[PDB]
Amino acid sequence: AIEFNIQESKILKGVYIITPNKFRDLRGEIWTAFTSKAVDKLLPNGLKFIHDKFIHSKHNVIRGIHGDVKTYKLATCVYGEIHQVVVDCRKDSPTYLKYEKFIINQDNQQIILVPAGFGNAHYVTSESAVYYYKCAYKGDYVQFTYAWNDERIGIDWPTNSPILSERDILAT
Amino acid sequence: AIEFIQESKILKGVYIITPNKFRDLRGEIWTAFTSKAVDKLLPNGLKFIHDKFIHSKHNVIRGIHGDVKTYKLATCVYGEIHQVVVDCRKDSPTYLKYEKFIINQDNQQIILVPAGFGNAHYVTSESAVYYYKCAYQFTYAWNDERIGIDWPTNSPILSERDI
Ligand SMILES: Nc1nc2c(ncn2[C@@H]2O[C@H](COP(=O)(O)OP(=O)(O)O[C@H]3O[C@H](CO)[C@@H](O)[C@H](O)[C@@H]3O)[C@@H](O)[C@H]2O)c(=O)[nH]1
Ligand SMILES: Nc1nc2c(ncn2[C@@H]2O[C@H](COP(=O)(O)OP(=O)(O)O)[C@@H](O)[C@H]2O)c(=O)[nH]1
Repeated sequence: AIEFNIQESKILKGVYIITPNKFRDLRGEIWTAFTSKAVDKLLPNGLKFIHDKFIHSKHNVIRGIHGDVKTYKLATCVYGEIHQVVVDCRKDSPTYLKYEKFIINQDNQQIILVPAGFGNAHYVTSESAVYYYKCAYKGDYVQFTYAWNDERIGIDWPTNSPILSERDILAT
Repeated sequence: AIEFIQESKILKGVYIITPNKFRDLRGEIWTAFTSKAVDKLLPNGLKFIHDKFIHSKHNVIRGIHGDVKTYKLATCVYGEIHQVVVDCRKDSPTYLKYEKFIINQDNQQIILVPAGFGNAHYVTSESAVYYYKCAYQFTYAWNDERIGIDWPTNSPILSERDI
């Protein structure tokens, strides 16, 4: 019943694309985004996802590009539609500053494992969207941000005028 | 800063967990769970291991479902629900008593539902996304007279055919 298609990315080594099964009917849908047994095994030895976060964002909002050298993330969209972007920011990688983009919605329920040393970002195409992500990292008690349109990455976003700040959304 | 926890004053074992949120006109950012803050509430090193979502249309009811082993952590991450917890431990002094919570983005209560409790929710908004975690069997009718839950409707969608 509860199953995962787990595929390594075709272009960015370390990135996994995880698609769950869903029970769908006219009342709605039921699905499992994560189990420890199926998904924590993808992390390095003895690391586990320990944090669950949600970002509810309006139409045309961008979040990112954010990352660091320690935090692994697991990300999807549980309401509406996003364009989810992962950027390889490991300077020694053969795919350094290359990216992969995923259009995630209820009919394309990809869940992206974003490794340490990758930038993370998403853009909301629907009226609003709820972003869901899990976090895993060593060391609890104690980092890079790239501009959404950084020319060196050259991300093909579905807009040229996204909302980046509170002051931007007053205009719309 | 990421912050959270109150024990229910009617059902022993039930916790009501409210996170803080950063809010602005673009929307909301918040943490529903950390292992350190929330897994400590479970017995004997048990941990939440499962994450599930239920997207349901307006007027749908789910429940009342439970068992004697599964602990749950439940909230609503889009829209609005009425979340209900029912003590179904036969030896409990509050057996078949319930507690109800109206959960939406301005009232982001996250309910820890212990083993031996029935779980249910009803969707008041156009649609809702229910989020719950599981750590690890009975089903009661939504309108069971012995429980007597004050639901905000008398004609909920209970099956596909009801649509
Ligand atoms: N309560 C709570 N607050 C949080 C959480 N996560 C982040 N915050 C708080 O929410 C505020 C905004 O968070 P971010 O927007 O993630 O901060 P940032 O990474 O510095 O913002 C950068 O990216 C934005 C686009 O995503 C840019 O618009 C901005 O200029 C900057 O480059 C910060 O004050 C941060 O402390 C959480 O889980 N819970
Ligand atoms: N693929 C998948 N199916 C599930 C999951 N949870 C429950 N189901 C199935 O969805 C169907 C409906 O579940 P049920 O509890 O009977 O309905 P409800 O009372 O309306 O939630 C059943 O046939 C279950 O086996 C899940 O996490 N993933």
